[PDB]
Amino acid sequence: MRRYEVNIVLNPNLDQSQLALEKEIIQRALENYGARVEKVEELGLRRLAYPIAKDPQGYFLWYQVEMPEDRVNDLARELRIRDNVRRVMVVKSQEPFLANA
Amino acid sequence: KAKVKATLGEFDLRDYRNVEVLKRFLSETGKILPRRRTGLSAKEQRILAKTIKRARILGLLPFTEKLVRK
Amino acid sequence: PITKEEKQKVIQEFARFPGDTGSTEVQVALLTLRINRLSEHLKVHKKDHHSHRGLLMMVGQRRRLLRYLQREDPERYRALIEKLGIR
Amino acid sequence: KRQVASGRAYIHASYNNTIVTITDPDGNPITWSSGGVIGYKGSRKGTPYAAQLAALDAAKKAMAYGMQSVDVIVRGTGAGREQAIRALQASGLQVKSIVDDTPVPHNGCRPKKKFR
RNA sequence: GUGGGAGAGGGUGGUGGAAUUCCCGGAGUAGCGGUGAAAUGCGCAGAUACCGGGAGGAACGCCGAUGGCGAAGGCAGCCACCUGGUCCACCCGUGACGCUGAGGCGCGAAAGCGUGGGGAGCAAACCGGAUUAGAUACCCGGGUAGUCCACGCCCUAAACGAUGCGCGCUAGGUCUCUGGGUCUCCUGGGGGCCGAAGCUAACGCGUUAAGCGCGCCGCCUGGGGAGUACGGCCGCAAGGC
Ligand SMILES: [Mg+2]
Ligand SMILES: [Mg+2]
Ligand SMILES: [Mg+2]
Ligand SMILES: [Mg+2]
Ligand SMILES: [Mg+2]
Ligand SMILES: [Mg+2]
Ligand SMILES: [Mg+2]
Ligand SMILES: [Mg+2]
Ligand SMILES: [Mg+2]
Ligand SMILES: [Mg+2]
Ligand SMILES: [Mg+2]
Ligand SMILES: [Mg+2]
Ligand SMILES: [Mg+2]
Ligand SMILES: [Mg+2]
Ligand SMILES: [Mg+2]
Ligand SMILES: [Mg+2]
Ligand SMILES: [Mg+2]
Ligand SMILES: [Mg+2]
Ligand SMILES: [Mg+2]
Ligand SMILES: [Mg+2]
Ligand SMILES: [Mg+2]
Ligand SMILES: [Mg+2]
Ligand SMILES: [Mg+2]
Ligand SMILES: [Mg+2]
Ligand SMILES: [Mg+2]
Ligand SMILES: [Mg+2]
Ligand SMILES: [Mg+2]
Ligand SMILES: [Mg+2]
Ligand SMILES: [Mg+2]
Ligand SMILES: [Mg+2]
Ligand SMILES: [Mg+2]
Ligand SMILES: [Mg+2]
Ligand SMILES: [Mg+2]
Ligand SMILES: [Mg+2]
Ligand SMILES: [Mg+2]
Ligand SMILES: [Mg+2]
Ligand SMILES: [Mg+2]
Repeated sequence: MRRYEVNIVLNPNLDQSQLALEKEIIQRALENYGARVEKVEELGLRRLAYPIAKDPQGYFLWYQVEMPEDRVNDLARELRIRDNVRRVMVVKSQEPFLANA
Repeated sequence: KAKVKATLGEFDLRDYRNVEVLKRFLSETGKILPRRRTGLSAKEQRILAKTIKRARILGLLPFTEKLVRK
Repeated sequence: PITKEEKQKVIQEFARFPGDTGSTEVQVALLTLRINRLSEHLKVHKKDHHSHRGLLMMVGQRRRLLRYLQREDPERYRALIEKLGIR
Repeated sequence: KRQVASGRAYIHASYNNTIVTITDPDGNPITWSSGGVIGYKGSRKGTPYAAQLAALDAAKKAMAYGMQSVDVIVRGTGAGREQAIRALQASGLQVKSIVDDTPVPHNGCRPKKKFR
């Protein structure tokens, strides 16, 4: 298995039942691909520097996961199929390379 | 008038999610800045870049901007 | 990939004595393992020309190590070839 | 008839001519102008003098619509892209921002033989 | 073998913004374009300029370098997967297992060929406008093959460092990319510029030899005729050796 980080930018205008239904669905199809969730971040409402889908803002999720590599591209095709989800970016985890230190 | 990493603390070059710091290395327009302005090393700047381009696709950073005065 | 302990299984299998890492046996076995992987790579991906050159290289090396090993100790050579299914 | 108050001025300046379109805060043009709009016909279209006259034209025409404050956007480069904003500066329209927006591509299209 | 690294090395699938073209819509008039100057062209069926929405292709600004990777050809958005080569440190394992390489086999820019897609910009042929003594060209307005993708052929080049591969030796200096160190500096491994000895017809080369040596392969032996002719082999052909 490898360490990945999933980013999610979805509709900023979502009401509660809605938004935590998208969250429920993401998580559902995370465990569905054999991914184990390590840690989570929600930065939430944030101001994009250019409009994404006609919309000046976006809602921000960050997950750290570990999972089967042979899947991770399917994992992505899946997170993307969802309608309200504007970006999905999955990265490999890397060490913190600094400077000025 | 001197360089960027001059004004900054120990900070992560590989964290694409940090806009507060990363906006600093962009120019007036979104243009990633020259080394001579960022004061980085080769490996440094080369990492900074790819980290920006990521942030950009995530929507956090400008692909481009508009010029004021002129 | 080849994760480190796949590597290990092959080595700590193929050594003349414990601790031997680089003897001809172990070399040819590591070679072989890597070769078979690359062969299975280019069963798809026929258009990967550069990796293929790599394979040529790997290959030619194995044959050289065998060629030696035969010239030295035929008993152990036939041991090897039988154990790996080659030449 | 509009009564448009504050508005947006666009200077598009190529090597061959200048032209100025004037719009409203949400971007819909009101009047426009160019070197050919006024007398000028050939090459002397892309002089600066005409860039002057063009700007001026467009802004007199806008005076007629009830304009005061005007924010400028500018696209292109060619002689009297500047002269345009100078003319249009002392026009009687108070100029609020000036901005250069010239489109540049991140490299899509092969250009024409004269352009590479 | 173990540990650590850099990279546009390759192949596969995703994806992002900028720009162009087009289509729909709002608003707005008389021109836009174009050049030395013009005209053809487009525009009252409403263009150009401006704002919003969609479609589609191709290429990835800044970072970018006098940089990096690759045997060469060549390789630049971001992500993931599959994979090649390589560098340093440790001095642990085998124990001469080495070098070169006629033939063969494989790769091989661009254009070109076949079959099927795709086609925005560009653009051989071509159609026009100019210029000129004429213009069959430069310059302007169009435009088809093609450029793109898949699969299969073609095998050429200023395929250039015009410098075959490997190893050993022979002052340094300066800039640099990337490793390890007791981190001003030292030490490996790439890229450059000056220069010892030396070489060279000269230009120049000079620890990235064109120096001093050894091994092995390719090749040369006036110009024109001529990369022609004849024969053979390859190729659907073009044409190649
Ligand atoms: Mg979606
Ligand atoms: Mg003109
Ligand atoms: Mg690459
Ligand atoms: Mg690649
Ligand atoms: Mg792509
Ligand atoms: Mg577009
Ligand atoms: Mg319309
Ligand atoms: Mg007319
Ligand atoms: Mg008409
Ligand atoms: Mg008409
Ligand atoms: Mg539009
Ligand atoms: Mg179309
Ligand atoms: Mg550049
Ligand atoms: Mg690798
Ligand atoms: Mg030893
Ligand atoms: Mg020993
Ligand atoms: Mg011994
Ligand atoms: Mg060889
Ligand atoms: Mg070829
Ligand atoms: Mg071709
Ligand atoms: Mg074809
Ligand atoms: Mg054209
Ligand atoms: Mg003609
Ligand atoms: Mg033309
Ligand atoms: Mg030659
Ligand atoms: Mg020689
Ligand atoms: Mg190299
Ligand atoms: Mg050096
Ligand atoms: Mg040097
Ligand atoms: Mg020199
Ligand atoms: Mg001398
Ligand atoms: Mg030498
Ligand atoms: Mg003769
Ligand atoms: Mg020939
Ligand atoms: Mg004969
Ligand atoms: Mg013949
Ligand atoms: Mg020929």
